[PDB]
Amino acid sequence: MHLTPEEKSAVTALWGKVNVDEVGGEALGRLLVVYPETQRFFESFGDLSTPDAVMGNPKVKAHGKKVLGAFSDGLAHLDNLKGTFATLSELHCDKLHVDPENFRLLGNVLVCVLAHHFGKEFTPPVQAAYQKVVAGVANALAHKYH
Amino acid sequence: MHLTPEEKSAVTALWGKVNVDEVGGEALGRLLVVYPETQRFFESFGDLSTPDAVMGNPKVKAHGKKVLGAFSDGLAHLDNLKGTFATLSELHCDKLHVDPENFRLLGNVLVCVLAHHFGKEFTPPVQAAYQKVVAGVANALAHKYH
Amino acid sequence: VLSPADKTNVKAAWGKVGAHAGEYGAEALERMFLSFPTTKTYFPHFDLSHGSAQVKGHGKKVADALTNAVAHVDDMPNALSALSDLHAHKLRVDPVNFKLLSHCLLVTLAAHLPAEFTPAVHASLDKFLASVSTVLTSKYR
Amino acid sequence: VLSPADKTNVKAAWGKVGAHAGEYGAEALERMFLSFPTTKTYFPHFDLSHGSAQVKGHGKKVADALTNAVAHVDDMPNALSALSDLHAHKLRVDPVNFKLLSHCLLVTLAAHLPAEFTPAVHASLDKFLASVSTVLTSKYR
Ligand code: HEM
Ligand code: HEM
Ligand code: HEM
Ligand code: HEM
Repeated sequence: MHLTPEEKSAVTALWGKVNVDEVGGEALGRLLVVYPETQRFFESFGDLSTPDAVMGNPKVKAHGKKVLGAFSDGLAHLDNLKGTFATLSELHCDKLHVDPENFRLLGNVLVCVLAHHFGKEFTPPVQAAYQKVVAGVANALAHKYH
Repeated sequence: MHLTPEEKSAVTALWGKVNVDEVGGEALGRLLVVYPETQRFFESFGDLSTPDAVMGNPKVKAHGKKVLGAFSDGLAHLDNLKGTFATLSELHCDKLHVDPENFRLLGNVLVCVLAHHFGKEFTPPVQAAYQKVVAGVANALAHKYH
Repeated sequence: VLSPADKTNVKAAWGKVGAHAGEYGAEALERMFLSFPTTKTYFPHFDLSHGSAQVKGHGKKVADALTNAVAHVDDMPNALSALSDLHAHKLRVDPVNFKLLSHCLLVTLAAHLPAEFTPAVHASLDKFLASVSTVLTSKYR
Repeated sequence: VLSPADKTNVKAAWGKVGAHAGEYGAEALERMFLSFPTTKTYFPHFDLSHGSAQVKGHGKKVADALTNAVAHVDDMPNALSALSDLHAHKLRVDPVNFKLLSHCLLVTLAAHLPAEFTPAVHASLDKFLASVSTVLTSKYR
């Protein structure tokens, strides 16, 4: 992960302030509302017909927390993202059949979520470092696809 | 660039039958006819107003030969595409200002030219190995952008 | 937008394809699954072995729909309406994938139609597959 | 296609941007150049340093064309015809870049307009920027 020391430092410090429950729930919710096609993997979660329904859906919130939790753990393995997400890559490919292009979408939604919460603090340099991490995670999750 | 030995043999085998001068000209010319926006980089080449003007333009033919010659040299270094193309990458970024997306368009046009020249012999497995190679070359030419 | 010359080019090329469409559709799919493996995620229920019957069968359907689009080139959004709804509401295939199928179809045509696959025709065909893809993807959100 | 509530969502959000449009357009440009350096290839004549007057100036221009698109939401292809011609025949920017700029504008709005950037408005801004982009690349070939 060609991350710069000043970039690793920027990512880590901002993340220490994140409420993962809230952000995970909001990112996964926004994904399903902004890109409705992604709802195809979540038919069993219930009603997702409207934004209010999606954002309130407790299974959406809970799945968001789980997703963002795995993401957190990856932020501690930035020198070996591929190694860290290997099993998860196999499962997304072999059991869940998720087109990896969806990982990139979630990444960008996440970035919008971070800016929405942190405002001023989510500056251009900070964003750039996050774009590198989100593409990094997406690539590691796609790595074991065959 | 994960190439298997049988992929690497497939790529090399075929490339041995390629007349680089001619294929170089067809590929550059077709890029400029099929994706006319790429003509923004070649205004010094004269008339590019119709397909015959592009395809028979001696400057397009000469530049195509130069492009594909560098590409061949890269097929002789599949294990270090990044080192091989480092100076060309810097050149394309700092002096020529070429958006790397263009390298991906050329890659796909080249694959159509290879299929066109070889017909049957360009089987699905051979094409798959060439898709990895064109992506690898495109990634290596973009690596020094900053 | 397709131009008059483009339309002529697509009709001529597709006419030469003739009663091979089916076979060329299946080949474009096989090429796509092998060159771009992420595309298989949309076909977990299919047998994807060389010569598979689901592959052949699906090849024919894709090819029939392209044939129908060539037959109604001046009215494609309406001629393909049903397919557009299908792709938007049920299948929900990410748009990048359409570009990958289109490339593989082009590769398949180049491999079987050497005399017809001239620069001008390649250009018109690429534009035609891009219009078809835009239609199929127009109702996504 | 933009639905009624989408247009309503966009008019209101852009409404609150107001006199800060120019500042936001410049910020979005700066975010794009830093996050996605390949976009800099299109601006080799610009001083790209932080706070440069060319970026500021250009930021205003973009922001103003966007205001005009919002005011003309029902008739975008016509209100933007000259910009569409400009991008297609002169600037010739590869379409992928429009998605990078659109994302950076969203991030900028999300950062400046917390109360207003709800899930539904985010959805609408994204479709709007996407339509503007389609309009700007529709005459490419
Ligand atoms: C940030 C990137 C992502 C990460 C780190 C991630 C991580 C995870 C994790 C840890 C699980 C739990 C698996 C288990 O319990 O064994 C999971 C499940 C799942 N993920 Fe991903 N995910 C990501 C993106 C996506 C996206 C974009 C999609 C589709 C839009 C998706 C679809 C699913 C599905 C369908 C499941 C199974 C849910 C269930 O139990 O019903 N994921 N993911
Ligand atoms: C396979 C990928 C490519 C390779 C290996 C390649 C290689 C080369 C080489 C060896 C040169 C000559 C360098 C010199 O003058 O010192 C060159 C120049 C150039 N390349 Fe690339 N090229 C590639 C793709 C492209 C693409 C896709 C574009 C634009 C669409 C492009 C635009 C140019 C331009 C404008 C020049 C300078 C032409 C002139 O002398 O006026 N190249 N390239
Ligand atoms: C040139 C573009 C395409 C055309 C013309 C096309 C046409 C069709 C047709 C005719 C069907 C059959 C619907 C029926 O049975 O009535 C279909 C279904 C389907 N398509 Fe598309 N398609 C295109 C691209 C794609 C791509 C890019 C994907 C994703 C990789 C895709 C995935 C599917 C899937 C998964 C089905 C359902 C297959 C089944 O369950 O039997 N298609 N398409
Ligand atoms: C929402 C999408 C965009 C809009 C609304 C937009 C709008 C504009 C406007 C208003 C101008 C000034 C025209 C004039 O001088 O009257 C312009 C020029 C320009 N735009 Fe686009 N633009 C967009 C996206 C892009 C992107 C994605 C790129 C490539 C990264 C780009 C590159 C340029 C360039 C290089 C110029 C000429 C700059 C100069 O020489 O001053 N634009 N655009």
